[PDB]
Amino acid sequence: EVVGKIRSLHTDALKKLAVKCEDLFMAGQKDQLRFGVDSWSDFRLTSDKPCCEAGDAVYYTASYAKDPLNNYAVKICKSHSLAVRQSLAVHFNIQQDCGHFLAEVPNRLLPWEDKQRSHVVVITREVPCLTVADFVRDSLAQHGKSPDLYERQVCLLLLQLCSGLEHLKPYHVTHCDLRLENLLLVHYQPTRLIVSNFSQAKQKRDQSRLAPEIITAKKCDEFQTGILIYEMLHLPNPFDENPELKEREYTRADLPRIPFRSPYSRGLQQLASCLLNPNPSERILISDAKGILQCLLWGPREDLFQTFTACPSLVQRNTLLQNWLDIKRTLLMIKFAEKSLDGISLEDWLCAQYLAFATTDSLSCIVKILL
Amino acid sequence: EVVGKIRSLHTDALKKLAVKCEDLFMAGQKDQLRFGVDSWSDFRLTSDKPCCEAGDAVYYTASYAKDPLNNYAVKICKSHSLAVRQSLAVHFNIQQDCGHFLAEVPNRLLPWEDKQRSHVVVITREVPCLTVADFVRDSLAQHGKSPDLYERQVCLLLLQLCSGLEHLKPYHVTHCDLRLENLLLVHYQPTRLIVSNFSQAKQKRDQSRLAPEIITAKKCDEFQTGILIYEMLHLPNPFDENPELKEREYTRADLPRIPFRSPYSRGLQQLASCLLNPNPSERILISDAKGILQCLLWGPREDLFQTFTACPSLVQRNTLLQNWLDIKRTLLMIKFAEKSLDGISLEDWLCAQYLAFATTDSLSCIVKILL
Repeated sequence: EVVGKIRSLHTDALKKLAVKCEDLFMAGQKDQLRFGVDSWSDFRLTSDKPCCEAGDAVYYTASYAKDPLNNYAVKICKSHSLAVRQSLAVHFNIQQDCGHFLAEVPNRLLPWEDKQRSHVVVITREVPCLTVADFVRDSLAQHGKSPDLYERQVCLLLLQLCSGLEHLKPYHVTHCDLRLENLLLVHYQPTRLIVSNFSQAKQKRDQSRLAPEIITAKKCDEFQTGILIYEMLHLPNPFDENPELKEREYTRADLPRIPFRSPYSRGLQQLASCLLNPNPSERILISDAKGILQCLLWGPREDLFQTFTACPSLVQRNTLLQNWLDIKRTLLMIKFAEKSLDGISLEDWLCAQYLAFATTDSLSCIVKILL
Repeated sequence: EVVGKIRSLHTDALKKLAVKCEDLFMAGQKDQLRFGVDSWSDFRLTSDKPCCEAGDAVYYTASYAKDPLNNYAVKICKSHSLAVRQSLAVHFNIQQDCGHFLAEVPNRLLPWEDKQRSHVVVITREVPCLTVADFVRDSLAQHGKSPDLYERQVCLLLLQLCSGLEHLKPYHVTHCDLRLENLLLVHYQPTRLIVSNFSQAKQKRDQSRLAPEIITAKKCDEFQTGILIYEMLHLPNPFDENPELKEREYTRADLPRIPFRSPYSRGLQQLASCLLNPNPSERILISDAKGILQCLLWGPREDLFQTFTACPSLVQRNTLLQNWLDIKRTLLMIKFAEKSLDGISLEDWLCAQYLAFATTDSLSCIVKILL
């Protein structure tokens, strides 16, 4: 009775807090700029070394001549990506741009060159500092020394990736080129992940990242996300370590084993196995992967899993999950209230998103997958 | 079961929020200054008109020569108040001082003079802008036009008075001179009430404010607070309008009726009648008056009173009061959480104090008094 009223108050409040966080993290001017007579000269590069080298372009921090104190990055493409991405509403984890133009760029700036040639130059306000590939490459020693801290950051990056991929579903868009060098890391007022490079995007060697259904005769992005889990854990592409899985219809025991090094290793292993299911109809959805990642970060632990399996009735399982939700929502609400007397981190926003929209039915589905 | 856990979390959190608010409202240097060779010349008065005229002194804003940019007020006394007040720990609603000395003050500054004479000069960091007597005198038209807004401010000032009087009880100190010109109104980083003038304080015409037990042959401050309720509502002292109550042992029907003009009028009438009980053993305590004022401001309304009287059992009454507490604590917690994304007012702190320490037993006692 009254318990339902307080449950509704916390749920509606956390949704409002999540929306308020979203508007605070997404604030800023987004009107596209106008370019004309030598707009390449209006961008004074603040450095000669690149600030980021992605799979589709090179990035340079620049001072726009008509606004010299705000952050701008010059994206010099290597060779459709703008057409597909411009049709999407803005999203925290999907790359935005404020204009583009052609320009003659010196070859000394391009690593894949060196005669002056014309290239597509894109301007963005979210300056990338590195890619996830660069982060993974530089974090081998930290993964060995601090497996709990590193593998938690992996879950947080994967959670942002699922959010951006979930944004593509209502458009019926598949990225089709999810590689670690296409995921950028930027700051927020470098832990903000940004999906980029839509050159292979579909609007409704290289085959090592193609789902099995593509090779035989809309779960492509889910399958490529399963490969990324291995790579972010400093493991090779499973279809490069065992290059005979694509020529068969493998099972769970055929996939290479993820080392058991942190409280997140078993869940990430189960998540990858579900994403790498050779049958598309049984391959989990990217929203289910999001729920798994939320569960590994904040959701109910394996200690509650034992009570879940031991409960004979669905009513007792619903009470167990509902009690966990009510307590976690209360704790998070207290956390926000205490900050009003002392900022809001990215993890606080994502945690509010989880508890605000989670239900006992959604938790029951995620738990049964992780069992 | 789980309901008790969430109830304990909210209660412990609101107590922590109230303590954090208290430390934020009480922050500032409080070390006493040192005075010597002509310290009266080190206080440059920023104006020649007084900033406040209390019952015991006149106040002038001043710039201290050794700290010329901070707020200081010069308190020039008219004639023990320091001895009793200095022995008390600091309190939000009790006057603090940072030093005192003798000085020859020009008669033009003193309204009760005009030959130069020596006076006791007290320095305080909380600058008074007016007294409650001045506020009541200037708010006659607003009481007639906006009775709901004015009589709510009266409850808020009376609540702060009860807090300061409650601070005196563990010291066994009675003020014995609670008059509207002795209550100062200051700002907070003018709604902050400050009790001053401890010249008549006891440490364990004029008789119109003396309790009946004093006239016949430790409830003195409670009795004088009941007189203040009438005066703050622009009514005369009940023992001046009906100057024959002290020569008898009056009842509730003998006291002058407070006009019924706002949702707070009936509660303030009942509160005054309890504070003006001629029998000290039946006169309510100043902590009970605080609970009544908290109930009139935020506590359960008369709509819940009908359900209270209709409940036959104590269990159902306890459930009614507990459900009200759980909902109100949830609402207030949400309010603090929403401010973490957008300051904290004095009323927010006082409301947190109420809900954090209120119990079903304390509410049941306050309700039965107001019935």
